[PDB]
Amino acid sequence: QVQLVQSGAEVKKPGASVKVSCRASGYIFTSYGFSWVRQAPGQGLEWMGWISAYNGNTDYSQKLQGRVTMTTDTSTNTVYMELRTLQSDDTAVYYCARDRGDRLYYYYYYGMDVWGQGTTVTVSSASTKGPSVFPLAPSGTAALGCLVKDYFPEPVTVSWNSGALTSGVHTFPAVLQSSGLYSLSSVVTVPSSSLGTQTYICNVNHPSNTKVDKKV
Amino acid sequence: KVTVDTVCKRGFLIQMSGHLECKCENDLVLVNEETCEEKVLKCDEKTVNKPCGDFSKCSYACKCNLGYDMVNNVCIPNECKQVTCGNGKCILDTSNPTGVCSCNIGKVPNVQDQNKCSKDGETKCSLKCLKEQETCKAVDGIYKCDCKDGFIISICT
Amino acid sequence: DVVMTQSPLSLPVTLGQPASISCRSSQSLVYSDGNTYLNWFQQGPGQSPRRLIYKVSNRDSGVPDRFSGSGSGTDFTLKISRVEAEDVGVYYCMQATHWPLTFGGGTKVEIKRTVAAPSVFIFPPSDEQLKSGTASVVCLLNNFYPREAKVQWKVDNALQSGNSQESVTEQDSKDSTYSLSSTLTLSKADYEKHKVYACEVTHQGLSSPVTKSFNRG
Repeated sequence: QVQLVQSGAEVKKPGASVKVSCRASGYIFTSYGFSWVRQAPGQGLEWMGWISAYNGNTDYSQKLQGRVTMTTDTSTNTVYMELRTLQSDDTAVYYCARDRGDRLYYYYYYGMDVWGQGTTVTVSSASTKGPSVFPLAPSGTAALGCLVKDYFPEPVTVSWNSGALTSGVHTFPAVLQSSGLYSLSSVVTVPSSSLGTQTYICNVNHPSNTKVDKKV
Repeated sequence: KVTVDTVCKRGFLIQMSGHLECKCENDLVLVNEETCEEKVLKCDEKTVNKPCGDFSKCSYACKCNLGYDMVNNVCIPNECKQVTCGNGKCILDTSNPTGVCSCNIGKVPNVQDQNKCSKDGETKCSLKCLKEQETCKAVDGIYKCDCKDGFIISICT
Repeated sequence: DVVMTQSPLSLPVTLGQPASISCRSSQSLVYSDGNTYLNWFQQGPGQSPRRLIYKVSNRDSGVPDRFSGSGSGTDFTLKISRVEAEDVGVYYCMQATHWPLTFGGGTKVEIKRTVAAPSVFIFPPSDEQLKSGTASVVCLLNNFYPREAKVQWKVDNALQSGNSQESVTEQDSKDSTYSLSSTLTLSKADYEKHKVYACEVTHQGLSSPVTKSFNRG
Protein backbone atom coordinates (compact mmCIF):
# COMPACT_ATOMS: atom_id res chain seq x y z
CA GLN A 1 0.00 0.00 0.00
CA VAL A 2 3.21 2.09 0.29
CA GLN A 3 1.27 4.59 2.40
CA LEU A 4 2.85 7.63 4.07
CA VAL A 5 1.36 9.20 7.20
CA GLN A 6 2.68 12.58 8.35
CA SER A 7 2.44 14.30 11.71
CA GLY A 8 -0.07 16.97 12.70
CA ALA A 9 0.24 20.70 12.20
CA GLU A 10 2.88 22.62 14.13
CA VAL A 11 3.13 26.26 15.21
CA LYS A 12 6.55 27.72 16.02
CA LYS A 13 8.01 31.11 16.96
CA PRO A 14 10.54 32.84 14.67
CA GLY A 15 14.05 31.56 15.29
CA ALA A 16 12.88 28.25 16.76
CA SER A 17 13.03 24.76 15.22
CA VAL A 18 10.41 22.20 14.20
CA LYS A 19 10.52 18.42 13.79
CA VAL A 20 8.19 16.70 11.31
CA SER A 21 7.70 12.93 11.07
CA CYS A 22 6.43 10.74 8.24
CA ARG A 23 5.68 7.09 9.01
CA ALA A 24 6.10 4.75 6.05
CA SER A 25 4.07 1.56 5.72
CA GLY A 26 3.30 -1.06 3.10
CA TYR A 27 6.80 -1.67 1.71
CA ILE A 28 10.40 -2.35 2.72
CA PHE A 29 11.38 0.91 4.42
CA THR A 30 15.15 0.44 4.08
CA SER A 31 14.97 -0.20 0.32
CA TYR A 32 14.11 3.39 -0.74
CA GLY A 33 14.70 7.04 0.10
CA PHE A 34 12.70 10.18 0.88
CA SER A 35 12.40 13.72 -0.42
CA TRP A 36 10.72 16.65 1.32
CA VAL A 37 8.75 19.24 -0.65
CA ARG A 38 7.12 22.35 0.83
CA GLN A 39 4.51 24.61 -0.75
CA ALA A 40 4.04 28.24 0.28
CA PRO A 41 0.44 29.50 0.46
CA GLY A 42 -0.89 29.97 -3.05
CA GLN A 43 2.52 29.10 -4.51
CA GLY A 44 4.11 26.07 -6.14
CA LEU A 45 6.14 23.13 -4.92
CA GLU A 46 9.73 23.54 -3.75
CA TRP A 47 12.24 20.72 -3.35
CA MET A 48 13.92 20.90 0.06
CA GLY A 49 16.22 17.88 0.08
CA TRP A 50 16.64 14.13 -0.09
CA ILE A 51 17.83 11.44 2.32
CA SER A 52 18.47 7.74 1.74
CA ALA A 53 16.91 5.27 4.14
CA TYR A 54 19.21 2.70 2.49
CA ASN A 55 22.65 4.34 2.86
CA GLY A 56 21.96 7.45 4.95
CA ASN A 57 23.01 9.73 2.08
CA THR A 58 21.49 13.13 2.82
CA ASP A 59 21.44 16.03 0.37
CA TYR A 60 19.96 19.51 0.84
CA SER A 61 19.07 22.33 -1.52
CA GLN A 62 21.89 24.85 -1.87
CA LYS A 63 19.45 27.72 -1.32
CA LEU A 64 18.43 26.18 2.04
CA GLN A 65 21.58 24.26 2.94
CA GLY A 66 22.36 25.81 6.32
CA ARG A 67 19.10 25.18 8.18
CA VAL A 68 17.83 21.70 7.16
CA THR A 69 18.56 18.40 8.91
CA MET A 70 17.09 15.04 7.88
CA THR A 71 17.20 11.70 9.70
CA THR A 72 15.60 8.28 9.35
CA ASP A 73 14.60 5.73 11.99
CA THR A 74 14.93 2.10 10.94
CA SER A 75 13.49 0.71 14.19
CA THR A 76 10.21 2.63 13.87
CA ASN A 77 9.40 3.36 10.22
CA THR A 78 9.66 7.16 10.19
CA VAL A 79 11.56 9.88 8.33
CA TYR A 80 12.17 13.08 10.30
CA MET A 81 12.82 16.64 9.14
CA GLU A 82 14.30 19.39 11.34
CA LEU A 83 14.18 23.00 10.14
CA ARG A 84 16.24 25.55 12.08
CA THR A 85 16.00 29.36 12.23
CA LEU A 86 12.34 29.39 11.23
CA GLN A 87 11.91 32.58 9.22
CA SER A 88 8.52 34.09 8.42
CA ASP A 89 8.65 32.87 4.80
CA ASP A 90 9.05 29.28 6.02
CA THR A 91 5.27 29.16 6.58
CA ALA A 92 4.14 26.44 4.18
CA VAL A 93 2.65 22.96 3.82
CA TYR A 94 5.35 20.29 4.01
CA TYR A 95 4.98 17.03 2.09
CA CYS A 96 6.56 13.60 2.39
CA ALA A 97 7.60 11.66 -0.70
CA ARG A 98 9.34 8.34 -1.37
CA ASP A 99 12.42 8.71 -3.57
CA ARG A 100 15.35 6.57 -4.70
CA GLY A 101 17.75 4.85 -2.31
CA ASP A 102 21.00 5.56 -4.16
CA ARG A 103 21.51 8.87 -5.96
CA LEU A 104 24.42 7.51 -8.04
CA TYR A 105 22.80 4.69 -10.04
CA TYR A 106 19.33 4.47 -11.58
CA TYR A 107 17.33 1.25 -11.83
CA TYR A 108 13.74 0.48 -12.86
CA TYR A 109 12.25 2.42 -9.93
CA TYR A 110 11.14 6.04 -10.33
CA GLY A 111 10.84 8.10 -7.17
CA MET A 112 8.31 10.68 -6.01
CA ASP A 113 5.57 8.14 -6.74
CA VAL A 114 3.84 8.31 -3.34
CA TRP A 115 3.19 11.46 -1.30
CA GLY A 116 2.11 11.94 2.29
CA GLN A 117 -0.97 13.82 3.42
CA GLY A 118 1.11 16.94 4.07
CA THR A 119 1.72 18.87 7.27
CA THR A 120 1.05 22.56 7.91
CA VAL A 121 3.79 24.59 9.60
CA THR A 122 3.09 28.18 10.66
CA VAL A 123 5.91 30.45 11.85
CA SER A 124 4.74 33.52 13.75
CA SER A 125 5.44 35.44 16.95
CA ALA A 126 1.70 35.72 17.65
CA SER A 127 -0.12 33.97 20.49
CA THR A 128 -3.55 32.35 20.56
CA LYS A 129 -6.18 35.08 20.28
CA GLY A 130 -9.87 35.09 19.45
CA PRO A 131 -11.14 37.08 16.48
CA SER A 132 -12.91 40.42 16.48
CA VAL A 133 -16.11 40.46 14.42
CA PHE A 134 -17.33 43.73 12.91
CA PRO A 135 -20.40 44.08 10.66
CA LEU A 136 -20.13 45.23 7.05
CA ALA A 137 -23.45 47.04 6.80
CA PRO A 138 -24.80 47.86 3.31
CA SER A 139 -26.16 51.19 2.06
CA GLY A 140 -32.14 45.55 -6.59
CA THR A 141 -29.45 43.43 -4.94
CA ALA A 142 -27.53 44.41 -1.81
CA ALA A 143 -24.41 42.86 -0.29
CA LEU A 144 -23.49 42.58 3.39
CA GLY A 145 -21.13 40.61 5.58
CA CYS A 146 -18.81 40.56 8.57
CA LEU A 147 -15.11 41.29 9.05
CA VAL A 148 -13.16 38.71 11.08
CA LYS A 149 -9.91 40.41 12.08
CA ASP A 150 -6.92 39.68 14.32
CA TYR A 151 -7.17 35.97 15.07
CA PHE A 152 -4.25 33.59 15.46
CA PRO A 153 -3.93 30.87 14.57
CA GLU A 154 -6.09 29.55 11.72
CA PRO A 155 -8.79 28.53 11.03
CA VAL A 156 -12.32 29.72 11.80
CA THR A 157 -15.67 28.42 10.54
CA VAL A 158 -18.42 30.84 9.50
CA SER A 159 -22.06 30.02 8.77
CA TRP A 160 -25.02 32.33 8.19
CA ASN A 161 -28.20 31.87 10.23
CA SER A 162 -26.76 28.66 11.69
CA GLY A 163 -26.26 27.31 8.18
CA ALA A 164 -29.77 28.16 6.97
CA LEU A 165 -28.31 30.87 4.69
CA THR A 166 -25.87 29.35 2.16
CA SER A 167 -26.78 30.80 -1.25
CA GLY A 168 -24.49 33.65 -2.23
CA VAL A 169 -22.21 33.12 0.77
CA HIS A 170 -18.50 33.77 0.14
CA THR A 171 -15.95 33.13 2.89
CA PHE A 172 -12.60 34.45 1.70
CA PRO A 173 -9.22 32.83 2.35
CA ALA A 174 -7.42 34.29 5.34
CA VAL A 175 -4.60 36.80 4.91
CA LEU A 176 -1.48 37.17 7.05
CA GLN A 177 -1.27 40.77 8.23
CA SER A 178 1.97 42.65 8.80
CA SER A 179 1.28 42.24 12.53
CA GLY A 180 1.45 38.45 12.21
CA LEU A 181 -2.29 38.00 12.84
CA TYR A 182 -4.80 36.58 10.38
CA SER A 183 -7.83 38.38 8.97
CA LEU A 184 -10.82 37.02 7.08
CA SER A 185 -14.08 38.25 5.57
CA SER A 186 -17.41 36.58 4.86
CA VAL A 187 -20.05 38.21 2.65
CA VAL A 188 -23.53 37.34 1.40
CA THR A 189 -25.82 38.86 -1.23
CA VAL A 190 -29.51 39.39 -0.42
CA PRO A 191 -32.40 41.23 -2.08
CA SER A 192 -31.87 44.91 -1.30
CA SER A 193 -35.33 46.43 -0.81
CA SER A 194 -36.89 43.00 -0.11
CA LEU A 195 -34.87 42.18 3.05
CA GLY A 196 -35.28 45.12 5.41
CA THR A 197 -36.66 43.03 8.27
CA GLN A 198 -34.55 39.86 8.20
CA THR A 199 -31.88 39.49 10.88
CA TYR A 200 -28.44 38.38 9.68
CA ILE A 201 -25.90 37.12 12.23
CA CYS A 202 -22.23 36.48 11.51
CA ASN A 203 -22.21 33.19 13.47
CA VAL A 204 -18.46 32.64 13.73
CA ASN A 205 -16.86 29.70 15.55
CA HIS A 206 -13.17 29.21 16.34
CA PRO A 207 -11.61 29.13 21.55
CA SER A 208 -14.20 31.71 20.45
CA ASN A 209 -17.91 31.55 19.61
CA THR A 210 -19.43 34.76 18.28
CA LYS A 211 -22.58 35.74 16.39
CA VAL A 212 -23.16 39.45 15.73
CA ASP A 213 -26.22 41.12 14.25
CA LYS A 214 -25.38 42.83 10.95
CA LYS A 215 -28.31 45.14 10.24
CA VAL A 216 -28.21 48.43 8.33
CA LYS B 1 22.32 -16.22 -20.71
CA VAL B 2 23.12 -14.12 -17.63
CA THR B 3 23.27 -16.47 -14.63
CA VAL B 4 24.30 -16.27 -10.98
CA ASP B 5 27.79 -17.38 -12.10
CA THR B 6 28.13 -14.55 -14.63
CA VAL B 7 30.88 -11.99 -14.03
CA CYS B 8 29.81 -8.65 -15.49
CA LYS B 9 32.79 -7.11 -17.28
CA ARG B 10 33.02 -3.51 -16.02
CA GLY B 11 29.67 -3.88 -14.29
CA PHE B 12 27.74 -5.58 -11.52
CA LEU B 13 24.84 -8.03 -11.28
CA ILE B 14 21.33 -6.98 -10.28
CA GLN B 15 18.35 -9.27 -9.68
CA MET B 16 14.65 -8.75 -10.31
CA SER B 17 11.60 -10.97 -9.82
CA GLY B 18 12.33 -13.18 -12.81
CA HIS B 19 15.85 -12.62 -14.13
CA LEU B 20 19.34 -11.26 -13.55
CA GLU B 21 21.21 -8.75 -15.68
CA CYS B 22 24.39 -6.69 -15.74
CA LYS B 23 24.24 -3.01 -14.79
CA CYS B 24 27.06 -0.97 -16.27
CA GLU B 25 29.23 1.16 -14.01
CA ASN B 26 29.77 4.91 -14.58
CA ASP B 27 28.84 5.91 -18.17
CA LEU B 28 29.56 2.59 -19.88
CA VAL B 29 27.11 0.85 -22.22
CA LEU B 30 26.38 -2.82 -22.85
CA VAL B 31 28.17 -4.27 -25.88
CA ASN B 32 26.88 -7.73 -24.98
CA GLU B 33 24.96 -9.35 -22.13
CA GLU B 34 27.99 -9.23 -19.78
CA THR B 35 30.50 -6.61 -21.01
CA CYS B 36 30.38 -2.83 -20.56
CA GLU B 37 32.45 -0.37 -22.58
CA GLU B 38 32.54 3.38 -23.08
CA LYS B 39 30.28 4.80 -25.79
CA VAL B 40 31.26 7.16 -28.59
CA LEU B 41 29.26 10.33 -29.18
CA LYS B 42 29.60 10.53 -32.98
CA CYS B 43 29.68 8.00 -35.82
CA ASP B 44 32.27 8.40 -38.59
CA GLU B 45 34.84 6.26 -40.39
CA LYS B 46 37.14 5.98 -37.36
CA THR B 47 34.24 5.11 -35.04
CA VAL B 48 32.32 2.80 -37.36
CA ASN B 49 30.97 -0.35 -35.68
CA LYS B 50 31.99 1.27 -32.41
CA PRO B 51 29.41 1.12 -29.60
CA CYS B 52 27.09 4.13 -29.36
CA GLY B 53 24.71 2.70 -26.75
CA ASP B 54 23.24 -0.41 -25.20
CA PHE B 55 23.03 -3.07 -27.94
CA SER B 56 23.82 -0.48 -30.61
CA LYS B 57 26.93 0.34 -32.63
CA CYS B 58 27.74 2.92 -35.29
CA SER B 59 25.76 7.12 -44.10
CA TYR B 60 26.56 6.65 -40.40
CA ALA B 61 23.96 6.07 -37.70
CA CYS B 62 23.46 4.38 -34.34
CA LYS B 63 21.44 1.21 -34.95
CA CYS B 64 20.29 -1.52 -32.59
CA ASN B 65 21.57 -5.06 -33.00
CA LEU B 66 19.53 -7.85 -34.57
CA GLY B 67 16.43 -8.52 -32.49
CA TYR B 68 16.29 -5.02 -30.99
CA ASP B 69 14.26 -1.95 -31.94
CA MET B 70 14.61 1.75 -31.17
CA VAL B 71 11.81 2.55 -28.71
CA ASN B 72 12.00 5.94 -26.95
CA ASN B 73 15.67 6.27 -27.97
CA VAL B 74 16.42 2.91 -26.29
CA CYS B 75 17.09 -0.49 -27.84
CA ILE B 76 14.70 -3.09 -26.41
CA PRO B 77 14.11 -6.68 -27.56
CA ASN B 78 11.80 -6.96 -30.56
CA GLU B 79 9.29 -9.11 -28.65
CA CYS B 80 9.11 -6.35 -25.99
CA LYS B 81 7.97 -3.61 -28.38
CA GLN B 82 4.30 -3.51 -27.31
CA VAL B 83 4.73 -4.76 -23.71
CA THR B 84 4.18 -2.52 -20.69
CA CYS B 85 5.11 -3.93 -17.28
CA GLY B 86 4.68 -1.07 -14.80
CA ASN B 87 6.70 -2.00 -11.70
CA GLY B 88 9.27 -3.93 -13.69
CA LYS B 89 10.76 -4.57 -17.11
CA CYS B 90 9.94 -6.65 -20.17
CA ILE B 91 12.33 -9.53 -20.89
CA LEU B 92 12.42 -12.55 -23.17
CA ASP B 93 11.06 -15.72 -21.59
CA THR B 94 13.98 -18.14 -21.35
CA SER B 95 11.50 -21.02 -20.91
CA ASN B 96 9.54 -20.07 -24.07
CA PRO B 97 10.95 -21.05 -27.51
CA THR B 98 7.76 -14.15 -26.12
CA GLY B 99 7.94 -10.98 -24.04
CA VAL B 100 7.13 -11.39 -20.34
CA CYS B 101 7.42 -9.05 -17.38
CA SER B 102 10.19 -9.19 -14.78
CA CYS B 103 9.14 -7.16 -11.77
CA ASN B 104 10.84 -4.98 -9.19
CA ILE B 105 11.66 -6.74 -5.93
CA GLY B 106 8.44 -6.80 -3.92
CA LYS B 107 6.19 -7.28 -6.95
CA VAL B 108 5.43 -10.39 -9.02
CA PRO B 109 3.44 -11.02 -12.20
CA ASN B 110 -0.26 -11.16 -11.33
CA VAL B 111 -1.98 -14.10 -13.03
CA GLN B 112 -5.25 -12.28 -12.26
CA ASP B 113 -3.94 -9.20 -14.12
CA GLN B 114 -2.48 -10.68 -17.33
CA ASN B 115 0.83 -11.41 -15.55
CA LYS B 116 1.45 -7.72 -14.93
CA CYS B 117 3.70 -6.54 -12.09
CA SER B 118 0.75 -5.84 -9.81
CA LYS B 119 0.88 -8.70 -7.27
CA ASP B 120 2.71 -8.59 -3.95
CA GLY B 121 5.33 -11.32 -3.91
CA GLU B 122 8.70 -12.09 -2.38
CA THR B 123 11.82 -12.99 -4.36
CA LYS B 124 14.72 -14.90 -2.83
CA CYS B 125 18.06 -13.28 -3.60
CA SER B 126 20.31 -15.63 -5.56
CA LEU B 127 23.33 -13.34 -5.92
CA LYS B 128 26.74 -14.69 -4.90
CA CYS B 129 28.38 -11.57 -3.44
CA LEU B 130 32.00 -12.63 -3.76
CA LYS B 131 33.62 -9.50 -2.32
CA GLU B 132 34.35 -9.64 1.40
CA GLN B 133 32.30 -7.60 3.89
CA GLU B 134 29.49 -7.64 1.30
CA THR B 135 26.11 -9.33 1.09
CA CYS B 136 22.96 -9.21 -1.00
CA LYS B 137 21.01 -6.03 -0.25
CA ALA B 138 17.73 -4.71 -1.62
CA VAL B 139 17.41 -1.18 -2.98
CA ASP B 140 15.13 0.56 -5.50
CA GLY B 141 13.27 -2.64 -6.34
CA ILE B 142 16.34 -4.74 -7.17
CA TYR B 143 18.88 -6.92 -5.40
CA LYS B 144 22.56 -6.06 -5.66
CA CYS B 145 25.79 -6.72 -3.81
CA ASP B 146 26.67 -3.97 -1.35
CA CYS B 147 28.57 -3.47 1.89
CA LYS B 148 27.29 -5.15 5.04
CA ASP B 149 25.84 -3.34 8.06
CA GLY B 150 29.37 -2.33 9.12
CA PHE B 151 31.11 -1.09 5.98
CA ILE B 152 30.77 1.37 3.11
CA ILE B 153 32.62 2.41 -0.08
CA SER B 154 37.51 1.51 -3.16
CA ILE B 155 36.38 -1.52 -1.15
CA CYS B 156 33.87 -1.97 1.67
CA THR B 157 35.36 -1.04 5.04
CA ASP C 1 19.68 24.08 -11.91
CA VAL C 2 17.16 23.10 -14.59
CA VAL C 3 14.44 25.70 -15.14
CA MET C 4 10.96 24.26 -15.70
CA THR C 5 8.49 26.57 -17.47
CA GLN C 6 4.82 25.66 -17.85
CA SER C 7 2.31 27.37 -20.14
CA PRO C 8 -0.24 28.61 -19.66
CA LEU C 9 -0.25 29.71 -16.02
CA SER C 10 -4.05 29.41 -15.97
CA LEU C 11 -5.95 27.16 -18.40
CA PRO C 12 -9.72 27.68 -18.71
CA VAL C 13 -11.33 24.52 -20.06
CA THR C 14 -14.84 23.41 -20.98
CA LEU C 15 -16.15 20.18 -19.48
CA GLY C 16 -15.91 17.40 -22.06
CA GLN C 17 -13.44 19.31 -24.26
CA PRO C 18 -9.78 18.37 -24.74
CA ALA C 19 -6.99 20.23 -22.98
CA SER C 20 -3.20 20.30 -23.05
CA ILE C 21 -0.51 21.72 -20.76
CA SER C 22 2.99 22.61 -21.97
CA CYS C 23 6.21 22.04 -20.04
CA ARG C 24 9.63 23.19 -21.24
CA SER C 25 13.03 22.46 -19.70
CA SER C 26 16.10 24.69 -19.75
CA GLN C 27 18.30 21.70 -20.67
CA SER C 28 17.76 18.39 -22.44
CA LEU C 29 16.12 15.85 -20.14
CA VAL C 30 17.58 12.80 -21.90
CA TYR C 31 19.49 10.97 -19.18
CA SER C 32 22.78 9.10 -19.53
CA ASP C 33 20.82 5.85 -20.04
CA GLY C 34 18.62 7.21 -22.85
CA ASN C 35 15.56 7.87 -20.67
CA THR C 36 13.95 11.27 -20.14
CA TYR C 37 12.47 11.27 -16.60
CA LEU C 38 9.63 13.83 -16.87
CA ASN C 39 6.92 13.30 -14.28
CA TRP C 40 3.49 14.94 -14.22
CA PHE C 41 1.71 15.64 -10.94
CA GLN C 42 -1.87 16.61 -10.12
CA GLN C 43 -2.66 18.62 -6.98
CA GLY C 44 -6.33 19.04 -6.12
CA PRO C 45 -7.46 21.97 -3.98
CA GLY C 46 -6.36 21.33 -0.42
CA GLN C 47 -4.93 17.93 -1.36
CA SER C 48 -1.50 16.40 -1.78
CA PRO C 49 0.03 16.08 -5.26
CA ARG C 50 -0.36 12.73 -6.99
CA ARG C 51 1.86 11.60 -9.86
CA LEU C 52 -0.18 10.95 -13.01
CA ILE C 53 2.66 10.32 -15.48
CA TYR C 54 6.07 8.76 -14.85
CA LYS C 55 9.14 8.61 -17.10
CA VAL C 56 8.03 9.76 -20.58
CA SER C 57 4.48 8.70 -21.50
CA ASN C 58 3.87 6.04 -18.83
CA ARG C 59 0.80 6.32 -16.59
CA ASP C 60 0.89 5.40 -12.92
CA SER C 61 -1.60 2.92 -11.51
CA GLY C 62 -5.13 4.23 -11.13
CA VAL C 63 -4.79 7.12 -13.60
CA PRO C 64 -7.69 7.35 -16.09
CA ASP C 65 -7.16 6.87 -19.82
CA ARG C 66 -8.03 10.50 -20.60
CA PHE C 67 -4.64 11.59 -19.24
CA SER C 68 -1.69 11.16 -21.59
CA GLY C 69 1.87 12.46 -21.78
CA SER C 70 4.06 13.05 -24.82
CA GLY C 71 7.06 15.05 -25.99
CA SER C 72 10.82 14.66 -26.05
CA GLY C 73 14.03 16.50 -25.29
CA THR C 74 12.97 19.86 -23.84
CA ASP C 75 9.32 20.11 -25.00
CA PHE C 76 6.52 18.06 -23.45
CA THR C 77 2.72 18.02 -23.38
CA LEU C 78 0.13 16.57 -21.00
CA LYS C 79 -3.15 16.02 -22.86
CA ILE C 80 -6.62 15.34 -21.45
CA SER C 81 -8.97 13.82 -24.02
CA ARG C 82 -12.18 14.63 -22.11
CA VAL C 83 -11.92 16.89 -19.06
CA GLU C 84 -14.02 15.83 -16.07
CA ALA C 85 -15.06 17.88 -13.05
CA GLU C 86 -12.47 16.43 -10.66
CA ASP C 87 -9.67 17.44 -13.06
CA VAL C 88 -9.68 21.02 -11.75
CA GLY C 89 -6.57 21.90 -9.80
CA VAL C 90 -2.92 22.76 -10.37
CA TYR C 91 -0.67 20.57 -12.54
CA TYR C 92 3.10 20.44 -12.08
CA CYS C 93 5.79 18.90 -14.23
CA MET C 94 8.96 17.69 -12.53
CA GLN C 95 12.31 16.48 -13.85
CA ALA C 96 14.57 13.86 -12.28
CA THR C 97 17.14 13.54 -15.09
CA HIS C 98 19.45 16.19 -13.61
CA TRP C 99 20.14 16.56 -9.92
CA PRO C 100 18.59 18.23 -8.11
CA LEU C 101 14.91 17.72 -8.83
CA THR C 102 13.01 20.81 -9.98
CA PHE C 103 9.28 21.40 -10.44
CA GLY C 104 7.39 23.53 -12.91
CA GLY C 105 5.72 26.77 -11.93
CA GLY C 106 2.31 25.11 -12.08
CA THR C 107 -0.75 25.35 -14.33
CA LYS C 108 -4.15 26.11 -12.77
CA VAL C 109 -7.04 24.43 -14.59
CA GLU C 110 -10.32 26.34 -14.26
CA ILE C 111 -13.80 26.16 -15.77
CA LYS C 112 -14.34 28.41 -18.78
CA ARG C 113 -17.54 30.46 -18.94
CA THR C 114 -18.83 33.76 -20.28
CA VAL C 115 -17.35 37.05 -19.09
CA ALA C 116 -19.11 38.53 -16.06
CA ALA C 117 -18.58 42.05 -14.78
CA PRO C 118 -17.88 42.24 -11.03
CA SER C 119 -20.37 43.79 -8.64
CA VAL C 120 -18.36 46.36 -6.68
CA PHE C 121 -19.36 47.26 -3.12
CA ILE C 122 -17.51 49.31 -0.51
CA PHE C 123 -17.81 49.06 3.28
CA PRO C 124 -16.49 51.76 5.64
CA PRO C 125 -15.03 50.69 9.00
CA SER C 126 -17.47 50.02 11.81
CA ASP C 127 -17.82 52.19 14.90
CA GLU C 128 -16.79 49.22 17.05
CA GLN C 129 -13.45 48.96 15.25
CA LEU C 130 -12.86 52.73 15.34
CA LYS C 131 -13.07 52.58 19.15
CA SER C 132 -9.86 50.51 19.20
CA GLY C 133 -7.61 52.76 17.10
CA THR C 134 -7.69 50.85 13.79
CA ALA C 135 -9.75 51.40 10.64
CA SER C 136 -10.33 48.68 8.03
CA VAL C 137 -12.10 49.51 4.76
CA VAL C 138 -13.31 46.57 2.66
CA CYS C 139 -13.89 46.60 -1.10
CA LEU C 140 -15.86 43.67 -2.54
CA LEU C 141 -15.75 42.35 -6.11
CA ASN C 142 -18.49 39.73 -6.43
CA ASN C 143 -19.15 37.04 -9.05
CA PHE C 144 -16.85 37.90 -11.95
CA TYR C 145 -14.85 36.13 -14.66
CA PRO C 146 -12.00 35.81 -15.50
CA ARG C 147 -10.12 35.56 -12.21
CA GLU C 148 -7.70 38.39 -13.00
CA ALA C 149 -8.79 41.78 -11.65
CA LYS C 150 -6.94 44.94 -10.63
CA VAL C 151 -7.99 46.87 -7.51
CA GLN C 152 -6.51 50.15 -6.28
CA TRP C 153 -7.31 52.11 -3.12
CA LYS C 154 -7.47 55.90 -3.33
CA VAL C 155 -7.67 58.13 -0.24
CA ASP C 156 -8.21 61.79 -1.17
CA ASN C 157 -7.08 60.95 -4.73
CA ALA C 158 -3.86 59.47 -3.29
CA LEU C 159 -3.06 55.92 -4.36
CA GLN C 160 -2.45 53.53 -1.47
CA SER C 161 0.34 50.96 -1.49
CA GLY C 162 1.54 48.38 1.02
CA ASN C 163 -1.53 48.89 3.24
CA SER C 164 -4.08 46.78 1.32
CA GLN C 165 -4.29 42.99 1.44
CA GLU C 166 -6.33 40.93 -1.01
CA SER C 167 -7.83 37.46 -1.19
CA VAL C 168 -9.80 35.62 -3.87
CA THR C 169 -12.27 32.78 -3.47
CA GLU C 170 -11.87 29.55 -5.37
CA GLN C 171 -13.95 29.04 -8.50
CA ASP C 172 -17.51 28.44 -7.33
CA SER C 173 -18.91 25.02 -8.21
CA LYS C 174 -22.32 26.59 -8.93
CA ASP C 175 -21.76 29.60 -11.20
CA SER C 176 -18.01 29.20 -11.96
CA THR C 177 -17.37 32.81 -10.91
CA TYR C 178 -14.81 34.40 -8.60
CA SER C 179 -14.98 36.94 -5.79
CA LEU C 180 -12.30 39.27 -4.44
CA SER C 181 -11.90 41.01 -1.08
CA SER C 182 -9.50 43.89 -0.43
CA THR C 183 -8.82 45.18 3.09
CA LEU C 184 -7.24 48.61 3.62
CA THR C 185 -5.88 49.00 7.16
CA LEU C 186 -4.83 52.38 8.55
CA SER C 187 -4.30 53.93 11.96
CA LYS C 188 -7.08 55.90 13.63
CA ALA C 189 -5.19 59.19 13.34
CA ASP C 190 -4.44 58.57 9.66
CA TYR C 191 -8.07 57.59 9.02
CA GLU C 192 -9.37 60.69 10.83
CA LYS C 193 -7.09 62.97 8.77
CA HIS C 194 -8.88 62.26 5.46
CA LYS C 195 -12.42 62.39 4.10
CA VAL C 196 -13.02 60.52 0.82
CA TYR C 197 -12.10 56.82 0.55
CA ALA C 198 -12.47 55.25 -2.89
CA CYS C 199 -11.93 51.82 -4.47
CA GLU C 200 -11.09 51.51 -8.17
CA VAL C 201 -11.78 48.28 -10.06
CA THR C 202 -10.47 47.26 -13.49
CA HIS C 203 -11.76 44.15 -15.26
CA GLN C 204 -12.84 42.88 -18.67
CA GLY C 205 -16.53 43.11 -17.77
CA LEU C 206 -16.14 46.88 -17.30
CA SER C 207 -15.42 49.06 -20.33
CA SER C 208 -14.31 51.74 -17.86
CA PRO C 209 -12.92 51.49 -14.32
CA VAL C 210 -15.56 51.47 -11.58
CA THR C 211 -15.06 53.66 -8.50
CA LYS C 212 -17.01 53.26 -5.26
CA SER C 213 -16.42 55.88 -2.58
CA PHE C 214 -17.84 57.08 0.72
CA ASN C 215 -17.55 60.12 2.98
CA ARG C 216 -16.07 59.86 6.46
CA GLY C 217 -19.32 61.10 8.01
